[PDB]
Amino acid sequence: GCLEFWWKCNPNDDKCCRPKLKCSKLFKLCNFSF
Repeated sequence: GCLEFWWKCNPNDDKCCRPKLKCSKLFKLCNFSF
C-alpha cells in the first residue's frame, strides 16, 4: 500500500495502509491488530 508496519504515521495523512495497520498510541507507529 503506502507504508508497512512499524513505519511511523501521522493523524493528518496516515501511513497505515494495511487492513490491520493503524497509527496506534503504543509508540506512534503503524501497529498490528493481533
